[PDB]
Order: sequence, then structure tokens, then C-alpha cells
Amino acid sequence: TETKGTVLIKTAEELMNFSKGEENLMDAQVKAIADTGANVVVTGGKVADMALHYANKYNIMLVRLNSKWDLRRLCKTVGATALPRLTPPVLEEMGHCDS
Amino acid sequence: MREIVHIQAGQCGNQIGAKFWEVISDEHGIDPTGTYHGDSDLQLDRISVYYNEATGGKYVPRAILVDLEPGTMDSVRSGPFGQIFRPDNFVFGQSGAGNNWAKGHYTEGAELVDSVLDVVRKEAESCDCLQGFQLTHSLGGGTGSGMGTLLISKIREEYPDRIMNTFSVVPSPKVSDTVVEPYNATLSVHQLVENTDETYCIDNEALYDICFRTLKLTTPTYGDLNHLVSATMSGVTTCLRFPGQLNADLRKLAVNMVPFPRLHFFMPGFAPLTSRGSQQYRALTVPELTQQVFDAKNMMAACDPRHGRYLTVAAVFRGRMSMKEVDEQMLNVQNKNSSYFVEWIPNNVKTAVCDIPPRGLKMAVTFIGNSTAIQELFKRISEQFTAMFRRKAFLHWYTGEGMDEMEFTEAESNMNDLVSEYQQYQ
Amino acid sequence: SQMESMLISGYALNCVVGSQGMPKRIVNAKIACLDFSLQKTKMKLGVQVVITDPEKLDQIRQRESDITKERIQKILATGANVILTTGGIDDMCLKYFVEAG
Amino acid sequence: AAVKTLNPKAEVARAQAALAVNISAARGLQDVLRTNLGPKGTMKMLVSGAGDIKLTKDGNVLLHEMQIQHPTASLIAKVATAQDDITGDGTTSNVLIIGELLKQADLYISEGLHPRIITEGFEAAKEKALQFLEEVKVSREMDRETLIDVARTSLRTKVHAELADVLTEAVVDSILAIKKQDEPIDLFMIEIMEMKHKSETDTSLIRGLVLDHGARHPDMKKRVEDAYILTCNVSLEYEKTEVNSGFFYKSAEEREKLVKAERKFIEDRVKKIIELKRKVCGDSDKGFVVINQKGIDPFSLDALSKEGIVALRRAKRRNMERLTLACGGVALNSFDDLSPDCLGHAGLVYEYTLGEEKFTFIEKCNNPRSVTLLIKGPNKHTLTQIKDAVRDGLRAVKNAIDDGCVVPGAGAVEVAMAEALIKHKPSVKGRAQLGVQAFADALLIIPKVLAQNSGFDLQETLVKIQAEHSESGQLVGVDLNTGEPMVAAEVGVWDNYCVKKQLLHSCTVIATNILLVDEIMRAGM
Amino acid sequence: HVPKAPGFAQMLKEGAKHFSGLEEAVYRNIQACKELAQTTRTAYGPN
Amino acid sequence: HVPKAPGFAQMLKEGAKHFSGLEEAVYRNIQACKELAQTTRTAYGPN
Amino acid sequence: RICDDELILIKNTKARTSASIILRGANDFMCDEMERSLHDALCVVKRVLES
Amino acid sequence: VTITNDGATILKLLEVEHPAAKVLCELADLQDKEVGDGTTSVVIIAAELLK
Amino acid sequence: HRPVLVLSQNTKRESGRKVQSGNINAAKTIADIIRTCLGPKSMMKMLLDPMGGIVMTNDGNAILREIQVQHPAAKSMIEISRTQDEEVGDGTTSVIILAGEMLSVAEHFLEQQMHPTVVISAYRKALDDMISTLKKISIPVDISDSDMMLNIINSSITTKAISRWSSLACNIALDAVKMVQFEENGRKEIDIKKYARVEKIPGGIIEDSCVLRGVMINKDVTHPRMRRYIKNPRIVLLDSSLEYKKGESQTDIEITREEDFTRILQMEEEYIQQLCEDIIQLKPDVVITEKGISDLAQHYLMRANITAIRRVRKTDNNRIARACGARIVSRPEELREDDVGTGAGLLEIKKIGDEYFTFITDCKDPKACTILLRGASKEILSEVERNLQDAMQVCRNVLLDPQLVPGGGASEMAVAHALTEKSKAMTGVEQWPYRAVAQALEVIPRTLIQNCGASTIRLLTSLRAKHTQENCETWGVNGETGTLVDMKELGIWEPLAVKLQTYKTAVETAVLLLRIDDIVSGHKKK
Amino acid sequence: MMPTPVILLKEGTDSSQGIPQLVSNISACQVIAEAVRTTLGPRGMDKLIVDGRGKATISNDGATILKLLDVVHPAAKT
Ligand SMILES: Nc1ncnc2c1ncn2[C@@H]1O[C@H](COP(=O)(O)OP(=O)(O)O)[C@@H](O)[C@H]1O
Ligand SMILES: Nc1ncnc2c1ncn2[C@@H]1O[C@H](COP(=O)(O)OP(=O)(O)O)[C@@H](O)[C@H]1O
Ligand SMILES: Nc1ncnc2c1ncn2[C@@H]1O[C@H](COP(=O)(O)OP(=O)(O)O)[C@@H](O)[C@H]1O
Ligand SMILES: [Mg+2]
Repeated sequence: TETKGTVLIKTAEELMNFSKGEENLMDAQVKAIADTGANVVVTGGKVADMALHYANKYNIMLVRLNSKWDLRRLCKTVGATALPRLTPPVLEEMGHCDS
Repeated sequence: MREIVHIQAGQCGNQIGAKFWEVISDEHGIDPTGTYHGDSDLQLDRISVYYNEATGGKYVPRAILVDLEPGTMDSVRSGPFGQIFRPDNFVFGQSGAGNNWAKGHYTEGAELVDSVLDVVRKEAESCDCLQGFQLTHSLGGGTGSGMGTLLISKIREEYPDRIMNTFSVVPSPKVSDTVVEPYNATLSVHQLVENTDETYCIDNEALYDICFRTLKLTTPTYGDLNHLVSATMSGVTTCLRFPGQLNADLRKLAVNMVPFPRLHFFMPGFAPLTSRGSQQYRALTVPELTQQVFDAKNMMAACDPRHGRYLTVAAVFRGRMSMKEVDEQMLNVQNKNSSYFVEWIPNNVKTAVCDIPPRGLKMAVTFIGNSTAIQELFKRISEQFTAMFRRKAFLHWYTGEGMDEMEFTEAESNMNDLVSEYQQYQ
Repeated sequence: SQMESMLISGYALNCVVGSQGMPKRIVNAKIACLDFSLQKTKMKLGVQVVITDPEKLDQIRQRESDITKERIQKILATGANVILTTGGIDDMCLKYFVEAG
Repeated sequence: AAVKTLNPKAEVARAQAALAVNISAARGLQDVLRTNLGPKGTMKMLVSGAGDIKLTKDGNVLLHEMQIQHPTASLIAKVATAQDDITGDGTTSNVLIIGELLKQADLYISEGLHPRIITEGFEAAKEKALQFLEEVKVSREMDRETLIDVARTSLRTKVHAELADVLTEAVVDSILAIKKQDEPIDLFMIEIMEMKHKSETDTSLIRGLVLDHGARHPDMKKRVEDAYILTCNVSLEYEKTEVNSGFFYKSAEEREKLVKAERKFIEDRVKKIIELKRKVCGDSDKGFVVINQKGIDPFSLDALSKEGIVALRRAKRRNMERLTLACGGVALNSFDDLSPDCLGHAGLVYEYTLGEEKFTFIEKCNNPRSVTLLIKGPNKHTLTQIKDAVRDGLRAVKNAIDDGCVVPGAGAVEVAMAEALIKHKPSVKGRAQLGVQAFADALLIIPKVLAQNSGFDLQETLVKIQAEHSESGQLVGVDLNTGEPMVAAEVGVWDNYCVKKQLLHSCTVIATNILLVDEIMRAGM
Repeated sequence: HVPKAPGFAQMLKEGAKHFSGLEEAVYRNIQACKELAQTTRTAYGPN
Repeated sequence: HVPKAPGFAQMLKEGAKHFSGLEEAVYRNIQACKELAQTTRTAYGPN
Repeated sequence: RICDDELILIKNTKARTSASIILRGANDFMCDEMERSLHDALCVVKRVLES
Repeated sequence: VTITNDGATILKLLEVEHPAAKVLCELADLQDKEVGDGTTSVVIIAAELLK
Repeated sequence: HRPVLVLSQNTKRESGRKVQSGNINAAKTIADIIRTCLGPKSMMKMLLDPMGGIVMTNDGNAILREIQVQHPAAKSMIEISRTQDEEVGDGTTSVIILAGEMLSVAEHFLEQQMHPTVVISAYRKALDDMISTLKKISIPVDISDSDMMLNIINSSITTKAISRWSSLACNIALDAVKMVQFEENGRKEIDIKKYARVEKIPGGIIEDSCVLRGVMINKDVTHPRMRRYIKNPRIVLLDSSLEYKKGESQTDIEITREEDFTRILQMEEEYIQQLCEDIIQLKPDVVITEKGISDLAQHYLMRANITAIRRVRKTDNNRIARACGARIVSRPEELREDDVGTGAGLLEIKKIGDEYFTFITDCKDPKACTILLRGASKEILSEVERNLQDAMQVCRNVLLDPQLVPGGGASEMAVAHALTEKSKAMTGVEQWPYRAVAQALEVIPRTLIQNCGASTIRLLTSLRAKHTQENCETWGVNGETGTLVDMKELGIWEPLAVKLQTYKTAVETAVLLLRIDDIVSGHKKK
Repeated sequence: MMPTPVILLKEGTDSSQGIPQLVSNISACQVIAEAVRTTLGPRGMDKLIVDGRGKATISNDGATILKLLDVVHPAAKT
């Protein structure tokens, strides 16, 4: 979130299942782009350690572009659209290169 | 996201603002004419917060330099790395303020502040999500009180909901420059507790004894003065410019610094203070730097923290260290020295750290926090304001520009109400 | 000159009225001497407002002025015309003296 | 001196000493500023401490950007500030009257007379000069061909007469389509934009508005025809509550539910916009442009780009006043009463990039009542030449519309006014006979400077001009090409009535006050 | 900022002063000779 | 012994300079732009 | 009206009938002298009425 | 500038260094609290008692 | 380095004749500065400020405030002119010349081995006889007459720079005091500083300056859809904000559900609409507050056809509350029908020199007005502002004390013959300092002929002979020509409160500076 | 702070006046009388005065002690 960000635990069931619930939430988002046939996922910001765990599991390549003007030139290269939200089921805004 | 546009308004604001970007360009590795010289996402991710990336790789600082003097801001034109800003971020003023509050508002402010607001509008075009603005000025200056108070009121007509982090250079209780310094300090703060939320207090003349005794400087000047102030400015905007585990931006700093919005006067400072020769002959540990900020030897203002009580304590460390030792060391002071801390807060001292080392020093901590040390300094300003206004000395310098006798009466009633506002929990 | 030194039988307070809407001359006045700041009801350090329901937000915000104006209506309905305060009367509470005269 | 006894670090000037300070400083500002009066004046290159070139010859920009530290020069600069503030032109001629009202008075005060006797003659000469100015003004019912010659006179004296033919069509046609039916013309409705595209002689008059910011999304349309302007003042970007609240969640599945819910109030403002596009019969092109004064987050920019809505951000304060008149809509501050009545209309909305800086153009309006002069000067200093001449020309035609009469040109006013004070010189009947002579000779500097800058003789020109006025009834003037006396009302050289009225009032009071100063001193330390 | 008054007509001296008029020259010569009269007034007479 | 020439009519600058005329302003702007023409004359062309 | 300031007066107070003295002088230097001279004059009549 | 003739207001604002001088300056401060007008005459008598 | 055994280190000691005759020369030095600024033939004095500004004036109060002196007796004379400026309007330059002349004749008696307490005891006996002389030569004034009050204010501005525009400045200063003369309870008061605001705008001519029947401020409308021209608006004055701000507490909201964050953002909009619904129950037209107005409050006032002004000053709100008769409320839910400013005239948002000005004029019976000054520059408009302040305070003294004294030298010569005839029955050592007070009053008719260049021997011998008879007694000095004209024919009349404050302050200045025989300088304080 | 003329009195000279001058002369003669006070009578001691050159002169005569003190006071030279 954007305002503060705070996890609130009130019992032992919410503390032990919080770590396993975070890994299953990130696993369903990386596998959502592996079912669409993607191979290269290029991001603009940082990438957590759990995102690199399932990127190598489903065999998709990650590209880090820290520059935002270089990210706009890549959208005109492969013919894609930069998505401001996290990983959706991509309908038709994918890129298409050769190698 | 969370872009912050910087507004360096005043004569003292441009002297601090000249060395304010020297620390950011050195820590991030941003080349002034190249593209970047970073290493990882600790320095390259937060470039877009304080800089707007142009086409080709050149970075431009989100900085607006306002001054009612051509000769003062020419040092930031083509001097110590001053050719990196935008050409429209150099708004000059041909009419000097003359260290007068009424001249900078009604005479100079009626013709310039419509053009200064255009520079904030052009900077906000490259901001995808504007977090807030900062304002470095002074109370004993004409442009710092003229173009700092009128600029902070007209910016709320366009940004009524955004946060504000003002930096105020307080006048000194030791030496005086002119007799209108209690007039300029009372009028600028009277419109500052109205609709702002953050204001620091830095005394420049009080740092001359710190450089003489601790930093081992025989003949100090303005160049040696602003070096350790820039270390205090970089200590607050450390987690804002570098990612880490203790994520706390200016939005998280605006809430966890003040329980009440009116009593928003803080005491900045940092640690350690080493000279140019005795720095390498000193080891820096975790309880060494954490216990140095509470004493009176690490204050940026002419105040005494040994006779006061804090409300909220935040500290940002520099370097990969174990931050669990910071909370256990400070909790032992809250039980033996409970008259200096809050009785109902279990964690008074907050924790913040990054993985980027500073320039020169190996480890460094900064001290951000409010207390009753501003209460004893606000009494001396209202004491000088009472004796000058009762004789009505030099009131024709103010009332001739658009002020009145009732203007100083309302400026004296609410400023003495702020003295009783701090007198409750003292 | 020194021959115009007034001997005020009574007391000569060295202060102003403040708001310029109050009657500056009151005949047969009833002085209410009190020492507490007539400002908005600010909670102490030990009391904090932690709300769990968004519907209960505006009733707490109006309560800071309703408790404040509750004191100002019971000290003014007893015939008191002059109120002296060593604390502070903010701009919200000055309306109740202009309205009641 | 008495001031030296009380304060030893306080300079002073005595009675015969302070008069020589103010008069010799007025000759210093006169000899500098007389080289730019009229079309034959020379350009002045003004370099500041930074190194930027300010190439201009207006009398107000010359006095402000001049490295002078004098108390007499600061008094004339304040009178010259108000001349360029309320009526535009008349600043160079303002200083030359004060430079001659103190020099012609020095010939009598130094020859035994008292300075108060000369100031009594200035008031009696100002009364006749004010009555004579009302007899020479010509009412022409504010014709559109008359306003061309009024704007041509003010524009030639600031440019080399190749851009004066272009800027007159951009000033006269801009000032006519603002207000009608005897309404005061607001000069805030004309936007002045500085470009760099072609050349200095390419400044056109855009019938709508030119915004200096473009679209902030790469998927938006760059050229939009037949658009609907939706002027907003809401903040589409993410804002928090005023009370510091924050979030509290238990599981990671409830974390993503709060990010979706915190943008619900933001997306409710965007859903009011995309439903307005579907209610204006969107089975066509039907372009939509949202100017949107407050900032927009890239989440709402991505949502508006998929529907085909161009959305700008960070507009000016007066952009909600100029575009509201140009588009004909209503500048809304909320989305609770959205309707097609508050929408605007423009035939063409397109953008153009000039060195990574977009410029949004809005054109083809029915009755805009708000225009934009698009200055496209090549250099940075050439933009300051055209901008200082457009506002000198816009304030010239604004005074000619508000005032019902036009005043004649170069020498058709000042020579005829000086001859009227000679025949009324024995009408004072007292010691102030020489005060009217000092005021009549000070008004003759306007044909003297214009004959000097053009290269002609100074005394030989003033004899032939005063000969044609005394032997006829036509208000003859100065010709800067041949030197012969030519009538200014027939050749198309006009002037403003309020400029010549304030030149007889602001210069006369500031001359009678300077002549009555004898104790110039610096104390306060 | 602060302006100052320069020389006017005949300020051609290289460090010398000048006095003209009754108040600057005549009245100051009287008050200077008055101090010598009050000096030797005590030593005048047999007492 | 040796005299000097002071300011005459408008010397009110606090450390600034002033240029007027064909020789002091027009001809000096020509000779300054002539040195930039001779600077890049060697780097002009394929050789 | 107390010569361009505001001063509030209470007349006879209906309970004890106290007294207050408002001094009038030429400048602020005389008013500081008139305050010290009046305070020393109040201490003289205090000791005579007591002792 | 302070124009006064009382023996207490003069000696309080005047700076002294000698230890025998601070006895006579603090002697004038005691006369205001005990009596209130007797504060030029005590200083001349106490100095002539030492002479 | 051993310290030197000293007492009262780094201070000075000075006593004897060097302090008694030293404070006289410091008083003579200030009186020679403003000596050429008393008669109608006076000249301006250009001053330079440490801020960079320029004060070009001939008023005796504005000159002495710009002078920083180091002499202690010279600092006393500056505070004398500050006292005369706050009590009366045109009682400044005359006291400094008179106190310098009363000390000029006091230096003569200090050389004659006379004690200074003998001269002060003769000054206090002479001061009590100057008050009784002015009350015998006074004349009652009909304050209801308009042409009689114009001759009093014209006599005070003939010295100043607005004597050329005397027909316009007299009508402005008379209508300014008669509008602000407000009386609510049983106490008459005239406040010409808090309610009679004198605003100056650079541009135009001085002949177009006039006192508005209402107030004016430099403020634009908050929204362009709001009306800039209302015929008869109902103005409601506010004091609090129309925004949503944080309370004076430690309020924090825990947001656990999804619908909680969108509800708080909707309750902030409903709170602004609640206070906007409470102000439209009285059907207003103009809403004026002192704090900011949010855009959510601008939307509800736009469709309700309400023109809102944003950031009017607190001193301007107190001035418009007297003109329109409104009540400055600080609670939108406590508005009443008496708090609405009915009776206000035409409201128009004009533009004077590329800047909008809010005009609230044409009121029925306003209790506060604003003088609109328009001139060449800000330099001469500060002169007219300082002259109208000296023109409105001399009208305040007549409305509180309708007695006139014949000025122009006739006031000083009528008392100087009364002190001379009363000195014949003295028969003591105080007789000769009693005669010097009557000779010290001669410096006011001395100044009126030294400024116009007339002779001081042939005129003062004839003027002293005119007051030998008890019948005429009102012959003064005409500063325009330079002859002796009776003041019953010229029309130069000064109020009683001006001449009484001039004589009471000039004597007591000589009382303070004659009892000073010692000066200690060099000590510090806290 | 009082004397600030354009032409000074003589050059820079200071001069006392009246009753503080006379007590200044009497108290100055008391200090120089202490150098001959202990040399009176058969039980009176002598004194030793050393100049800048190091020459020691021990005596008890009044004409020998007072000539070696180098007194520069005007009244004490009597
Ligand atoms: N085409 C022309 N022919 C003759 N005289 C002209 C012409 N254009 C301008 N002038 C004269 O030049 C004078 C100054 O014009 P301008 O420079 O525009 O105003 P200012 O000198 O006040 O800045 C005017 O008084 C006018 O009479
Ligand atoms: N009318 C008078 N005749 C003779 N002596 C007087 C007269 N009035 C006052 N005095 C003397 O002047 C002295 C003033 O003393 P003062 O300085 O007031 O003492 P303190 O400093 O303790 O107040 C008194 O001791 C008194 O004897
Ligand atoms: N027409 C006149 N004839 C003779 N005397 C005049 C005339 N006009 C003004 N005066 C004199 O000039 C003096 C000006 O005094 P002024 O300096 O205004 O006093 P203040 O400083 O208190 O305002 C008055 O005392 C008045 O007697
Ligand atoms: Mg007067």
C-alpha cells in the first residue's frame, strides 16, 4: 500500500500462516504470466527474492531497467504496453521479438 | 513515485542549497554531465524521487532557487556545480528585500510570486505522484521571511492536501545583526503555525563554538559552517533517497514526529563530530553514536536538552549494523532518566538504517526530534518583540509597506499562545 | 503634562479587548475573574483518539468545540459582562461575546 | 553641518549642494535614455552578473537593469515603473521631461531666483497644458483601421520595422475579439508563449489557447479533431486523509484487498469521466481532452488512455479562466453534477514537441474571446524583444479603445503645447513668468531628441516646425526620414491620450518636489 | 541597496575640509573662542 | 603633483563598465566575433 | 484613549474602592523617572500610617 | 538611556568589580524592601563611616 | 598578565559644566536640522533608509525618526516628536524648535551661578500661565458647519505638500473622520488608524483621488465563474476555514476493512458540504473569510451563485464589518440574520494596473472608509499618506475639543506679552528666568520670516508693538507674502489641543534636561 | 559622547576641573609621602630603590629617595 503499511497480528494462527501466505500469493502471480506463454519479464523497479525464486522455477527471464526513458523505448521495440499494475493475465498487450 | 520538489528560497537557503546537492550527487554517484555511476538498486532506484530523467541519460535536480538578489545567486549559477539545474530554476530579483518582512510580501511579493508558482507547476509535470515540498529559508533574512512566508501560503492554494517539510534557520541568542530580527522572526512564524506541519531549527552562529571546540577550527567561516549542516540535511533524507528495511519516507515522517500538529518545531543534529586529523584515531560503535545525540554537544541550535523532555525520537544510521542493539541501549536510559522521556510510550527512539556509507565518516547517525528546547528559545524572541513594539521603534519601516499596528498585536497574541502551548507538558 | 495625571479610583488594566466587535464600555458590569485558557478542548498526553469506525469520526471533531462552548454559555447566562482571563481566548470563543454583547 | 555633530558617519548635502546632486544625476539619466526614443533609436545590450543578454531599449527595462546607486536615479525609476504598469508606453519620454524640467530650471535658480518661484510657474503651466490637450484630441469612434496606426506607432519604436508589419496584425486582431458592448478589456485573457520554432518574423495569432504542457502518456492521441474540453480542478492522483490513519491488515490476501480498495475513491472520479464520453453519442471519433489543473497519477492516465481520452495535468491558475471562455464550458471543481452542458468544443487539438518539451494547441473555436500570441523567436534574448513590445502594443490599443479620443503623434502635440504657453505667459502677472518659459522649453525635447536620433540638426529642425505651426492651424510634427515638418494626423502616427495626460502630471509633480529638496543626507547607522 | 550622496560641484580636495555660511563657519568660530574664554575665566582676578 | 581625470556626467557604477560609440562598442563586438570565426576555420571541411 | 493605545479602567469596583495612578509625561525617560519617584513616595506614607 | 536619581536604580545598573564596592551596592537594594526611600543617604553615611 | 585593580571597568564618568552645557548643544543641534520645515515656504528633506528606501518629506516627525544619534540627550528629543505625533497630528516640528529655544535661554542662567532647580521652578510657574492665556484667546467652533471645518484642516496642510491640492485634500480628510465617528454605547470614539485605512496605488493622477464610501482590498475572486459585479450583495464575514484540517488531538484511525478508507474520504466531502449548507440558509451573495477555502467548498458556492474571497486580512475584516454592518463569525453553523452585511452598495472587482482590487463601496451608512490614493510613484504617495494622517488627526481634535487658537505667530505673541505683564509682580530671583520663557516663544514667529526671507528686526519690533494693546491681540505672521496680516482675515487657525500639547511638551523637555548633571556610559545589562 | 566637533579643542588633551581635581592632588601627595614615612626617627628604616640599569641605591634621606622614584605626577613633584 501507499499510506503507511502495517501488519497486525492478533493470534498465533495469523503469525505462522503469514509467511506461507505471502509465498503462495507471489507464486500465483508469477505462474499467471507463465500460463500466458511469456518468456521475458522486464520490470522498472526492484525485484524481491521471492520473485526471483519463481522466475527461475517457471523458467522466465528477468530484465532490470532502472531508467524510465529506456523502458519507453522497449515498448516501441517489441510492440508492448508498460503496465503500471502488478502481473495480470495479459490479453493482447504483450511484446513479440525474435531472439 | 513519491516525488518531492525542492524550493530553496532566501539568501541563507541558497548557501545551504548549494552544498545540499553536493552530498546527493556524491552518494548516488550521479554524474553532472554523464548519466550515472551507480552500482545497484540502493542508489539507482531512488533517482526518480529527487531527479527528473531527461532524454539521453542526463539527470536534472528538482530544485527551485528563489532569491531577491542577483549577486547572491550568481555563486550558484556557475560555481560549485551550479550549472546542472534548469535555466528557469534561477529566478532572480533585481529589487533587494533589505532584511524587511513587509517589503518582501507587499512590494517584492506582489510581482514575483506569480512567476515562482509557474516554476513549481513546470516541475510538477515530471512528477507522477507529488509527495510534498521542502523549503529551506531563514528567519533573520529578508528573502527568507518575505519569499518564504508568502510562497508557503500561495502554494496551498494549488496544493492544499500535500505535506510540507520546511527548514528554518533560527536567529542566534548570542550575536545580533540588526534590530528588526525580532520583528522578522515573529511575523514569519506567526503564519507558519497556521497551516504547516514540519519546521526545523538550525542556528548558524551557535555552530561556531562547535567548530572551534570539537571540529578544531581556529577561524571558521560560512564555507565551514554549511558543511556539517549538509550532513544534517542528508541524514533526514536518507531513507527517502536510499531503500532499506526500515522504510520511512516523508509521509511516514510527518506522522511519527508530532503527536500534535501545532507543536511542530524540532531540533536537528547528527553524530559523530570529528576533525580532519583526529577522525582516523577514533573507533565508532553502536552505543557510542547512539548516546552522543542526547547530550548538548550535538545540537544544531543554541538550546539545552539537559533541562527538557522529548516527545518523539527518530534516528537514522549509516552503515550495515545490528539495529537490535539500538533499541536495547535506549530502553535502559528511559528507565533511569524517565524525567527526560515520555512515560506512556514503550518505544520512544525509532530505528532507521541504510546500506550506503556517507562521505568521509565511516558510521554516522542523525538526531531528529522535538522537545521543550524550542520553548525557552521562543521566550527570548517574544521578550525582544515586547520591548521594541512597546516603544513602537522602527514601525514606520513596516507600516509604510502595508502593515498596521493591529498586525503586530495579532502577531504577538498568538506567538505568546505558542509559549503557553509548550508550557503545558513541560 | 504632569498636571494631567489621572487618579483612577479603582483599577487600570493594561490590556486590550482583542476582537473589535465587543462593546468597549459596559455600565453596571459584572466581572468574571477566571484563570483557564478558553481555547479548543485539547486532550492530554495520556489520552489519545483511536477510532475504529469511520461514522464516529465527525462526532469527536465537533465535540472539541461543543465542550468548549458549554463552559462559555454557563458563565455568560449568569449576567457576567466582563471576563478576565490569564490564559488564552482563541478566535472561535470570541464570537460568543460579540453575539451576547 | 548639524548632522555631522550628532552622527559622525552621516553624509549630508546643503542647500546649494543638494540641488547640484539631483540636477546632474537627472542629466545622467537623460543623456543615456535619449539614444532610444523613437524608431531611429539604438538597441541597448544589457548584461547582468550571470552573463545573459537582455537586448532591449524600453525606458523601464533600461532604468531597472542598470548598475547605478544614486538616490535621484531611484526616484525617477519609481515614476518610470508606474508608467509601464498601467498604460505601457510613455517611459522614455517620461525621463526626458524630468531631465529638462530640472535643467531649464537651473538657469533661473542659479541666477538669483528661489526654487519655489519656479514651481509656482509649473502649476500655472500645467493648467494650460491640460486644457490644451483636450482641444487637440481626435475622436475616431475606435475604428479597426485607426487601431492599426496606433499599434504601428508603439511597435516601431521597439523593432526594426520588419516585424512591426507582422506584430500589428497580431496585436490589433487580438484586442478586438475579447470584449464587446462597452466592456473593459482584460489583458489576462491573452496568453504570451515563447517558442523557438522558425524565426522572429513568424509570430502568429492563435485563435484559441497554446498550453506549454503535453500529454503524459505514450498511448494517448497526439492529434485530436472535433474534441470536447472537460475543464477540471479535481485531483485525480492518490491523496490520503487529513487525519493520519494508515492501514492494518492480518494476512497477505487482505493486503491486496486494501490496495484495491484505496484506489476505489480515485477510480470513482475516473468512472465519472469515461461515462461522460459514452453519453455524448460516442459512435464516431468524438475526441476528449481533459486539461486537469491538478495532478494525475499514472494509474488514472492508463485508464483514460484505453478509452481514448487525452488527459493533461498541472495547468495554470488562469488556464481555468481563458479556456473556460474559449471552449464555452464550466470549470468544475467536482464530479457530482457532470453533464454535457459543461463540456467545451474545439475543431482541432494537437501537440508538437520542441526539444523534449511538448506544446498543446487548441484551435478552431466559434467565439473564443481569448487568444494567444505565439512568439517563435530564434534566440533567448530575441524573445524578450518581442514580449516587451507586445505588452507595449497591447496596452497601447487597450487605452485607445477605453478612451474615446486619440492624441496625435510625434511633434504634433509637444510643439503645439509649447506655443500655447508663450501666448499665455503674461497671464500669470507675477514672479512666475519664467516658470512657464521653463515648462514650455522642457516640452520641446521630444522634437529635439527625435531630430537628434535621426541624424538631422537639432536647432534647424525646431525652427521649421514652429514656423509651420505659427503660419497655419494644422498640428505639424517631425519626420524622421526627410526632416521636413509633416502633419502626424495624416501620415498615420498617433499616440494615447492617457500617456500624454500622465506625462504632464507625473513629471510635473516629481519635478516640483525635487527642486524643493535641499537636505539630502544618509543617517540611520 | 543603500544609496549615498556623492560630490556635487567643487569636491576636488584630497583629504581637506571646507566650511561655508553662518552655521558651519561663523557660528563654529564663536563656540570655539567661547571655550577659551571659559577656560581662563577662573584664573582671572586676584582670587 | 600629477592630477587625474574624475567622473563627468553619469559615472555611477559600483564596479561595472560602460561602452558607447562605434569604436568602443561596435568595433569591439566585430573583433571579438572575428576571433571565433578564425577559431573554427581550421575545423571546417573534409580536411 | 491613552494616546494611541488601549487601556481598560474599572470605576470604584463596588466592594473595596481601590486606587490606581496613571502617569503622564513628555517622553519615556520621564515616565520611568515618574514611576520610580511615585513608588518611593508611596513607601513614605506607608511607614507613617503604620508607625 | 536611563535618567534617574534614586540611589538604588543607579547602583544596580552600574557595574562594579571591587568586593568592598558590592557591599555598598547591595546595601542600597536592601533599603527598597525594608523602607523604600532611604537609599541615597545610607550609601553616603556608610562610606563616611569607613573614611 | 596580572589584571589591573580598578573599579567600574570600561565605563565613563562626566560631571560639572560639561554635562549641563553639553546637553544644551545637543538640543540646539536637532533644532537646527528641522528649522527650515516650519513655515509654508519650507522645503522637503530627502532621507536615505538602511533598507534601501527613500523618505522625501518635510514633516518634523518623519525626519527625526530616520536619524540615529549617539548622544544621550539627543535621544530624548526624538522621543518628544514621537509623543507629539501620537497625541495630535500637526504638533511635531514646533515642539523641537521651542524646546531648543527654552534650553537656549536656560544655558544663559547656568553661567550666572544659578541653580537649575530655580530655572525649573520658574518654568513650571510659566507653564501654568501659558495654559490660562490660550483659554482666554480661544474661540468656540460650530462643528456642524462644513465650511468652518474646512478652514481648520486647510490651516494644517498649508505647510505640507498637499497645499497645492488643497480643495481636494480638505474634502477627503473631512469625510474620512465623519464616517469613522462611531458610537455604540455611551462613549464617543474616533479611530482613524484601524478603520480609516489609507491605501496608495501607483498610477493615475492625484486629482482623481477620493475617499470611498466603503472599503477596498487587493484580492481577486476564488473562481472565474463567480460574479465580479453584484448590485446589492448580502455579505457574510467568516473567521474560520472552509477546509478540512486536523483536530487538536492525537487522532489516529485504524483501517482494517475495505470500505473504511473510502468512507473517510467521503466524510471529508460531506463535512464541507454541511458547513456550506449552513451558510446558504440566509441566502448570501458574498462570503469573505480569513483562512483558506478548499475546492470542495468552491464547488458548492459556484452553483449557488456565491462569490467567495479567500484570504482577506484580519484588519481588513474588522474594517469591512463596520462598513457593511456585518458580524465576523467563526462558526458556520451559528450564523444569524444579524450577522449578514445588509445595506452594502455596489460590489465590483476592478483591475488597476494588471492587478485585481475588490471594491465594496456605495454603502448606506458606513462606519469605516478607505482613502484611495493614486499618484505618480510610491515616493510621493507616502508623502500624501503622511500628510493625510496629519490632516485627519487635526480634525479629530476639533470634534473632541472645538476651540481654536490663532496660529501663525499670533499664538506665541499673545502669551509672551501676558508673561511679560505678569512678571512685574514677581520681585524675586525667579523673575529673570520667568522673562526668558516669553522670549523663548519668539522663535515661532522668528521661523516664519526666516523661511520666506523677510527681515527679523523690522518685523519683530512692529509685531511686539501690535500686542501692546489688548484690543487686537490676534496679529500673526503671514508666511505667503511676509508682512503682518491679522489672522481673522487670512483664516489660519490652529486647534487648542495642538497648542496646549506644544507648550506642555516643550517645557517638560527643558525640565528633564536641566536636572542632568552626570552621565555614566559603558555598562551592560541583561 | 558629548564633545564631537569638526575642529577639536587643542589636540586631544584631557583636563580635570574643580573639586575632583583638588582631591586628586591631595591623595597623590599621600602616596609619595609613604616613601619618606618609614624613614623618620631613630627607629626608622631605610629604603632600597633599583633603577632600570640595575644600580642599587639604599638610603633613608628624603632628597635621595624622592629623586629615584621618577614621579611624573604634577602635584607630587612639589
Ligand atoms: N513612425 C513615427 N514617426 C514619428 N515619430 C514617432 C514614430 N513612432 C514613434 N514616434 C515617436 O517616438 C516617441 C517615443 O515612442 P516610444 O519609444 O514608443 O515611447 P517611449 O519613448 O515613451 O518608450 C513618441 O513620442 C512618438 O511621438
Ligand atoms: N524641603 C527640604 N528641606 C531640607 N532638606 C530636604 C527637603 N526635602 C528633602 N530634604 C533632604 O533631602 C534628602 C533626600 O534623601 P534621599 O536621597 O531621598 O534618601 P533615599 O535615597 O534613602 O531616598 C533627605 O535626607 C532630606 O533630609
Ligand atoms: N498661511 C500661514 N501663515 C502663517 N503661518 C502659518 C501658515 N500656515 C502655517 N503656518 C504656521 O506653520 C506652523 C507649522 O507647524 P507644524 O510643523 O505643522 O507643527 P507640527 O509639527 O506639530 O505639525 C504652524 O505653527 C503655523 O503657525
Ligand atoms: Mg503642519
